[PDB]
Parts: sequence; C-alpha cells; structure tokens
Amino acid sequence: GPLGSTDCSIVSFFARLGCSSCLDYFTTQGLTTIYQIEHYSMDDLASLKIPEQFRHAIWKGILDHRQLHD
Repeated sequence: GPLGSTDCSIVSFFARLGCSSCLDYFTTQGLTTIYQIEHYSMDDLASLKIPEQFRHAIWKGILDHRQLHD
C-alpha cells in the first residue's frame, strides 16, 4: 500500500488550483515536476513556449505556496 504520497508532479498541483488544459500540455510534454518549477524561473518557462497569461500564474502559485509554507 502507498504511504501518504503516491505520485508527486505538477498534475496534482494543477488539479487543486483548477488548472485544466495547462496540466494536459505539461503531462503531454512529459516535463511536469514540482521541484523543477521551484528552480525553473519565469525565463525557462517563457522559453518552454508558455505564455504570460498562464506562465506568471503557475510560477506565482508555486512560489506563493513555498513562500507561505515550510
């Protein structure tokens, strides 16, 4: 049986936030990870063909999470 965790990627993070199509794109590209977005600043995301309309939101959500928690 699992032990709390089972799969840890941006998929679960998008599910909570309400992000739908953006999660699809991420899992389809095969580059969805939590610890990576925590190091991949706004520039890498822009170079990943991610538009500002969503890019700054993804980054803001995770940076806000790690900022509000420990």
